[PDB]
Amino acid sequence: MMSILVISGTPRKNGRTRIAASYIRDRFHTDFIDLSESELPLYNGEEEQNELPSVQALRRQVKKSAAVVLLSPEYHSGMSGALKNAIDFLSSDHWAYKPVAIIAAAGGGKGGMNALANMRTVMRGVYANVIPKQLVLDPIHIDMERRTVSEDMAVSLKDMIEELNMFT
Amino acid sequence: MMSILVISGTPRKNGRTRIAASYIRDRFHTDFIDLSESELPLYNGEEEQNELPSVQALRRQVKKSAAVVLLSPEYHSGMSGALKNAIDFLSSDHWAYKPVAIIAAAGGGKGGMNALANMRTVMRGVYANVIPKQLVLDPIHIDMERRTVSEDMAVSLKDMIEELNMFT
Amino acid sequence: MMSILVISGTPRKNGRTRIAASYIRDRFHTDFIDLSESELPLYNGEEEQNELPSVQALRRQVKKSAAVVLLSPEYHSGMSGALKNAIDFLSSDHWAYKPVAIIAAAGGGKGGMNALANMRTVMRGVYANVIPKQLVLDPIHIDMERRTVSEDMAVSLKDMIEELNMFT
Amino acid sequence: MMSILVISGTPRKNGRTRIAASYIRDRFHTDFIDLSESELPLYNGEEEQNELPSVQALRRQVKKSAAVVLLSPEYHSGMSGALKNAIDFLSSDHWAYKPVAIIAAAGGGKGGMNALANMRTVMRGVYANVIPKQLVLDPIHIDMERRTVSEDMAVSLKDMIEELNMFT
Ligand SMILES: Cc1cc2nc3c(=O)[nH]c(=O)nc-3n(C[C@H](O)[C@H](O)[C@H](O)COP(=O)(O)O)c2cc1C
Ligand SMILES: Cc1cc2nc3c(=O)[nH]c(=O)nc-3n(C[C@H](O)[C@H](O)[C@H](O)COP(=O)(O)O)c2cc1C
Ligand SMILES: Cc1cc2nc3c(=O)[nH]c(=O)nc-3n(C[C@H](O)[C@H](O)[C@H](O)COP(=O)(O)O)c2cc1C
Ligand SMILES: Cc1cc2nc3c(=O)[nH]c(=O)nc-3n(C[C@H](O)[C@H](O)[C@H](O)COP(=O)(O)O)c2cc1C
Repeated sequence: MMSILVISGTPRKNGRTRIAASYIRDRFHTDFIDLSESELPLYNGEEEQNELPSVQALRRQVKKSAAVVLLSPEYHSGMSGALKNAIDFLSSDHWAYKPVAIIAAAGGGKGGMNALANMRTVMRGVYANVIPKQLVLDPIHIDMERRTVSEDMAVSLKDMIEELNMFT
Repeated sequence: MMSILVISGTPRKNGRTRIAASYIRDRFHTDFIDLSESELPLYNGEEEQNELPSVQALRRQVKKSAAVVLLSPEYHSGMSGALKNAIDFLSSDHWAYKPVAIIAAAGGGKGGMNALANMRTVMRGVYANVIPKQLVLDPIHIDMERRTVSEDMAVSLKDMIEELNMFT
Repeated sequence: MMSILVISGTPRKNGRTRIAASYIRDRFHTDFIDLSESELPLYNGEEEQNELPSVQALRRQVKKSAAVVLLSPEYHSGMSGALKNAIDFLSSDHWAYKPVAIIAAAGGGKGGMNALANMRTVMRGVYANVIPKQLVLDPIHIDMERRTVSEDMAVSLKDMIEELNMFT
Repeated sequence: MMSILVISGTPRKNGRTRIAASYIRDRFHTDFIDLSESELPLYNGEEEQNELPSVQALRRQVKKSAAVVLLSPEYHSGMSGALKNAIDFLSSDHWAYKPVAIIAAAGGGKGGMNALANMRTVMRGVYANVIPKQLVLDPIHIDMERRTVSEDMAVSLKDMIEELNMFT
């Protein structure tokens, strides 16, 4: 399913979001953008950034994807600045009508729902079609030592991919 | 009023948000953070970033301020990635109970309200006290040639500063 | 297109939302729920309400519809209490995967976007598929004397119905 | 503390929100509005509603309060229609600058955060000052048999009242 693009929105190379994103990439054989090892600079509006290979690659990969799984940690009740910075390079030219499944990684408790709301609002702002199924990944869902997701989360992610494909 | 800190959240050196932010800085004699000329890197969670002068300065300036005017452009129905990246370096240690006035710069029409909602949610996430008065700056409110705000917007900004001081 | 259900969420019989909703009903030959002339009581959780004809009709009409146009005025930065009360009688049994187009009627200026966000969040909460195209109807878009919508709004509504049908 | 007004926003007489709201009323000796036993009709915009005793009482009680604890269940990712209906009778005349603490009652899991966001947005829409401290009451926090809150929730509510008083 290389027509699906998984975007790992944590900038932390050891972040939980990246464990979940890499799991999805390998389980469903997707394309991948990893914001913990990206050469993207901070967007600054200057024309020269349009010529940067990292920016050109981001735009090309997002535009070509048939569907996106968008993962972000919840940092201070919003998506990560790293993910929002990447989105600021993009527009409805890359996203319009694209099916998108959103996942937030949180710290437990009630966390993650504010990031999901922020992601849904921004995705609608680029005219994406965010599917109803959304997920919060808590620490209980991530095995740090084995670098994978829990059994129940794996079932949930399969259901999410099935719904994403239905909207594609 | 150097106890007020104005944060210009656009990364664009010629951005409208920066014209409004600089106006407030000069009119009310505030401290200033300009995310269009910052050395802040993308937050990456690594311990080494705690030693960076740009990060130390951001934390020191926010923590010491008695109140903040937080300005951001609305990019894709959210605050800028540049501003969110800066906030990701911070915590309730720098923001708790601080009075904050939020301003979004938009393109006209209905724009700006989604950025304001995102800013209010993230600010509450660091335990700031966002005051009720909020503003959207549209192109009609910004004189690009004279690099200042319109007469009606200047009145609105004075009312905002007065309310911010009341909550301080 | 009686498979489309238009829900007029204003409780005001002379409200602008109802002018727009009735326009859509007549232009596209839809089903109709009018919350300005409904016998629905306030939801109170009591079992007896499940037997009320108004509640049974609301549930039957929503469940059978292939798609919904959901209109609400923005009252205090949210959808109307009348519309939310009606939704409180419903569940994912009536809404799951249903394509929904949301419209907010506002007072001009920046109004309407908070109602749209509230509507999108609640609709996702019942598992509906809210389409990307959303509209705010301002007073300039409503002819009170002729009880219809402006020419530009009529074009926008046709585009909205076309997109809604695509997602159906 | 009769200058504090507690608003129980569930319409269900046996609802968990009402157990928490009644606990606060009795513990802190507050004024009380109970939307499970209210004579308020659905707001309909007609002038005659301004003369109804229930509407006059709601407006008088809210306006006179020095601070409000606003409780609502989360119904479909928003505040209850009953509470929103009551707010639709009100305006900034009753709420402007009033300190407000928001509490959502949820079903467990991740629930409650969408109601809190909706409540914060609507309260800002009437110019209230919603304090940073917010709470979600889950079933674990409510003793149905004893009709009171758990020990840890009682501590949290005392901290909330202390913060509300600070903003008053
Ligand atoms: C700056 C920062 C802010 C955070 N804010 C939140 C938050 O608002 N809510 C939450 O549930 N977790 C929050 N967390 C914890 C993350 O959810 C947690 O680290 C999770 O593993 C996702 O981040 P990661 O993918 O980088 O590991 C925050 C973490 C950091 C470093
Ligand atoms: C990537 C990008 C996204 C934008 N998204 C929005 C938007 O969602 N809503 C809006 O009203 N304006 C949007 N704008 C326009 C800005 O509001 C406008 O440029 C304004 O001047 C603020 O940006 P600035 O301070 O960088 O100039 C966007 C601009 C850019 C470059
Ligand atoms: C109680 C009340 C609250 C309102 N709040 C808002 C608001 O927050 N934002 C806005 O743009 N208009 C607001 N309005 C104005 C409505 O948007 C306007 O009346 C519009 O016509 C939709 O309402 P209607 O369909 O009942 O006419 C409010 C009107 C009332 C009566
Ligand atoms: C129509 C309806 C919708 C509900 N929606 C949600 C929801 O979106 N999220 C949630 O956590 N709980 C939801 N609940 C469960 C309530 O949170 C739970 O009943 C809680 O006790 C608060 O309601 P109460 O005060 O009326 O008892 C819903 C309950 C009903 C009856």
